Amino acid sequence: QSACTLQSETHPPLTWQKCSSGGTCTQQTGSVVIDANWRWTHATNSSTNCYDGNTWSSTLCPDNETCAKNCCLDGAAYASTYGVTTSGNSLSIGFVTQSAQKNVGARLYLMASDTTYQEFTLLGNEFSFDVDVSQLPCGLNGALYFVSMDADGGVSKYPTNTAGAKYGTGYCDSQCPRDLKFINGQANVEGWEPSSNNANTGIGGHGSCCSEMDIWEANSISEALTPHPCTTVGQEICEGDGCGGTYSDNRYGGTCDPDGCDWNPYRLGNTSFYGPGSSFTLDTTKKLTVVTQFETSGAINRYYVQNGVTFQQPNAELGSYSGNELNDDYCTAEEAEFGGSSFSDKGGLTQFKKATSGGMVLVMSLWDDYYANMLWLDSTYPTNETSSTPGAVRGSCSTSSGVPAQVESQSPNAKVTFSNIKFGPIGSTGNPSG
Ligand SMILES: CC(C)NC[C@H](O)COc1cccc2ccccc12
Ligand SMILES: *[C@@H]1O[C@H](CO)[C@@H](O)[C@H](O)[C@H]1NC(C)=O
Ligand SMILES: *[C@@H]1O[C@H](CO)[C@@H](O)[C@H](O)[C@H]1NC(C)=O
Ligand SMILES: [Co+2]
Ligand SMILES: [Co+2]
Repeated sequence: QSACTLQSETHPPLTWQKCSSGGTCTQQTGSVVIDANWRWTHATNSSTNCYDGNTWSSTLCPDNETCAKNCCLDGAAYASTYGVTTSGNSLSIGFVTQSAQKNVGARLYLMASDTTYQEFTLLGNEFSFDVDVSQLPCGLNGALYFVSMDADGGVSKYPTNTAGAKYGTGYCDSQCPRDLKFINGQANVEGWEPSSNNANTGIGGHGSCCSEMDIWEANSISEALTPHPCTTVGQEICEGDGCGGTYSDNRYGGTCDPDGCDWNPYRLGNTSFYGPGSSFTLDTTKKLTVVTQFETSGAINRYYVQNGVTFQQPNAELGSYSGNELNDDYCTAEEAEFGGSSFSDKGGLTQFKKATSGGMVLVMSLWDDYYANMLWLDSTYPTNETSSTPGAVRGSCSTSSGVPAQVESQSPNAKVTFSNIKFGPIGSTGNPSG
């Protein structure tokens, strides 16, 4: 797709800290851009929609190539339309924003310039951030993660995409998303099936796959750390059901691992670590600092800080595994006790190491789940299982919670605030900010 200018595009500024092994940190100035799927896609010479509701214009978009030629992505009114605001090192994302139309959530990427994404090499480094999840109830996910996207949004590889990173193109994750309206400079109108429960989305004949590092997927009730490997490290298109993921009828038939090796303290047995109020180790009604370290072995370490008190990831005992480090032994023990073969089939942490050794783009989002009501994160999943089934209970939310239309109606003012992002060598982000 191309870019249009009927609505101006001004990326909300966001500062972060780059720290060094020497003990000091320096401020970096970047910005955030909303993903192409949330934007208004219209004709290049008029204001006629190429996509409206969950359907494509059959005349402007008869096939994927002609659609990309006749259509363009326009600018976003971040605050008034999408409920996205920034202030210094802080980013706030509202749940439901009412303007001329209703908008639900947003998916944002950190930029290096107004036309390029910021790339981070996670291996050997650590990522720290502050988060306020107090206004996030059951069914919502305030996510901070990394994906192996191209810095230009895919422009150099696919010239029919001239919109690029400036307009949030080139997204991919481990679910190999088929809901994307534009993949590889072409539309996704061919094979498009409108969502039966979402008036704004659908599923197309193409999907976009790549490695995904879920540093943070959470709400006020539950939180999870999940690395997801793929046989092909970076962005790659997939065909129909051969994609795998949430959008396909078989989630394990593709090139990526849609499950991942998840570490959820509640799911592993510590139901007293994370929750609302002083009855938990980490009080989710207050701001908390989350630090994630990627040592060169490929293992992931984690610690938290709240009110000056430091807590390492809680120890978990699963099978022959014992400890608090997310390593190969944890992931193998998880598959043995909770079930599944997806993580190991795709290569485990050894394959995932190829992703963290390369560049990855920072993604910050807020969304509800139209496929599984976020039950996989904060409730009992599958719903017919009990606590007697290993790893079934992931949180205290009811198996009846998270219905999109209901949470959108009941908690429209829900929000997540990500702040004070610090990045640098392991053991360096706890030093003074510059
Ligand atoms: C932030 C988001 C892109 N991360 C999603 C992770 O890939 C995990 O995905 C998922 C894992 C298990 C079930 C699911 C159901 C619906 C949607 C996603 C699911
Ligand atoms: C949960 O983890 C915290 C922090 O490590 C610890 O203090 C607490 O004792 C743990 N509780 C249980 C029941 O494991
Ligand atoms: C839950 O339902 C699934 C699908 O019917 C089934 O495979 C599984 O055995 C059920 N579990 C229980 C505890 O009934
Ligand atoms: Co094709
Ligand atoms: Co280690």
